[PDB]
Amino acid sequence: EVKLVESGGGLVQPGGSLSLSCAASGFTFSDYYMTWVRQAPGKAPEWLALIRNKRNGDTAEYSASVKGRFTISRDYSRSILHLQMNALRTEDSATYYCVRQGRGYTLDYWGQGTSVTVSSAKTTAPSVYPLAPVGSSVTLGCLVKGYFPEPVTLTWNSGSLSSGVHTFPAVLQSGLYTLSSSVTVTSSTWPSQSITCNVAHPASSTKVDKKIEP
Amino acid sequence: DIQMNQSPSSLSASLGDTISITCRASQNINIWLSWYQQKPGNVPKLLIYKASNLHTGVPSRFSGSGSGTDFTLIISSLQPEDIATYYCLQGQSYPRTFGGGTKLEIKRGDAAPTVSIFPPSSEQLTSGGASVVCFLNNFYPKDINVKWKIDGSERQNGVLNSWTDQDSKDSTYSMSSTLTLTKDEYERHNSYTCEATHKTSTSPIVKSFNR
Ligand SMILES: N[C@H]1[C@@H](O[C@H]2[C@@H](O[C@H]3[C@@H](O[C@@H]4[C@@H](O)[C@@H](O[C@@H]5[C@H](O)[C@@H](O[C@@H]6[C@H](O)[C@@H](O[C@H]7[C@@H]([C@H](O)CO)O[C@@](O)(C(=O)O)C[C@H]7O[C@]7(C(=O)O)C[C@@H](O)[C@@H](O)[C@@H]([C@H](O)CO)O7)O[C@H]([C@@H](O)CO)[C@H]6OP(=O)(O)O)O[C@H]([C@@H](O)CO[C@H]6O[C@H]([C@@H](O)CO)[C@@H](O)[C@H](O)[C@@H]6O)[C@H]5OP(=O)(O)O)O[C@H](CO[C@H]5O[C@H](CO)[C@H](O)[C@H](O)[C@H]5O)[C@H]4O)O[C@H](CO)[C@@H](O)[C@@H]3O)O[C@H](CO)[C@@H](O)[C@@H]2O)O[C@H](CO)[C@@H](O)[C@@H]1O
Repeated sequence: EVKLVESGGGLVQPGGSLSLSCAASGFTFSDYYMTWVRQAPGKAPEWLALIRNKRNGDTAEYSASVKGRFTISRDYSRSILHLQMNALRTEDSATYYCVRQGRGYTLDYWGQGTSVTVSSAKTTAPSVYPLAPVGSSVTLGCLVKGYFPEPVTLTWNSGSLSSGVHTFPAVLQSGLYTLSSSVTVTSSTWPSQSITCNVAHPASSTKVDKKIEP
Repeated sequence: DIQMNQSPSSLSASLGDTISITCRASQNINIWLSWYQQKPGNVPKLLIYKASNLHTGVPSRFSGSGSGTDFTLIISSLQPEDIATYYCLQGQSYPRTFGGGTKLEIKRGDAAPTVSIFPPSSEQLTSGGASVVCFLNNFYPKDINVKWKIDGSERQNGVLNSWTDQDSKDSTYSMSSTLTLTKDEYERHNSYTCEATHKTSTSPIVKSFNR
């Protein structure tokens, strides 16, 4: 299976720089032109750069929005695609994707993406608050406040509890995000069995577990 | 630069319906036109390349047609999993350009929200804040409003709302509403209530607790 794994994203101040990397596997890397495409939330994807392969000199093309500020490159020794980003602005915040061009000028396989936030707001770890109820089924929750930047990853029982969950998009207020999640189970499931909110925040290298108690 | 214009920008259709989405290029692009589906929270995935060719693994319910400037994606027999934004992409010229997308929403019967209210956690109060949370879950249509009241009075400031995208299994929507106060402001009042206005009731559904 074709796989593209981006890394290097994170929070950077306006005016700063970042270097993204993309590890390719599952195809002959040298046979494909490669690209970077980004997507801001609720906007269409925006293509940023393409690099050809050795026959064409590893030559490249850029969108006007990044030409002169971003540089695409590729390392055949490790099958890694890179994007160096300079002079970043708040409008440069998005999920960045490593994307292969296949035959016929199609962008055929996209990575998972790496999140980039350009902001002068500082990294802060989240507070995680358990939300226990005040017949039949019961809804419990987890409130995550006080953090920056996105993303957090929220699971229930370390990912073992995935049904009945609603994890709400994070909302920004005054430089701090709030996120929440509800989980609905049978009243015979809880409190007799343990239900715990886990919140990972890579930007602060924090993983918080909060058991919901009566 | 080649502008890709997609139509309609949003569509609501019934399960089992045939739908038809359009992409028009501002210049000839021959057959270099691909279509993508992006399910909520997911990355874009290729459906059709070279205008009309089905990508490996993409249900035969999807098909594409067109050449030159005007292209169409058909989805036969709409399934709940098809909730997504669809985008086209031209690969004729640089810069590579995408259409602005068509957001697909699935029609379904009305469903009232299941509403749950949560007083501040003792951890939060220890640290000095007091958030009260209401979840309004699994409802349809998407249109909803929430009103907070403290001892019977409308509170507006301090409220943070978030909504999920459409659920790909039951085609419902959910919302969370968090009212944040100081611990001291919270302790000056007793009654906390959230009220949801929705199609499914002529009067607000309310949930309440008394500190
Ligand atoms: N060019 C173009 C354009 O023009 C424009 C521009 O100009 C600019 C620029 O230039 C340039 C660029 O563009 C680029 O180009 C490239 C070329 O053209 C080509 O190439 C190719 C490749 O390399 C290969 O291919 C082949 C194969 C392989 O081999 C296999 O492995 O593959 C295939 O098959 C596939 O895959 O498909 C293809 C093939 O090819 C062919 C054949 O058949 O062969 C040919 C071609 O042409 C075509 O036709 C194709 C189709 O599509 C089909 O038909 O085919 O190889 C080849 C050979 O060699 C081999 O024998 C070559 O050729 P040539 O002729 O050149 O030799 O082509 C490319 C692309 O298009 C392709 O695509 C395809 O493929 C891909 C891959 O796979 C490849 O590998 C994929 O990805 C896709 O999807 C598809 O499929 C082009 O690119 P683009 O980007 O454009 O697109 O580059 C160049 C460089 O390179 C060159 O040179 C070098 C040195 O330097 C060396 O010599 C080399 O060899 C060569 O090639 C460049 O030059 O840029 C420059 C710089 O900067 C400048 O100066 C110029 O000016 O632009 C302008 C402004 O805007 C304008 O004016 C112009 O016009 O376009 C046009 C119109 O459209 C046209 O006509 C032209 O051609």
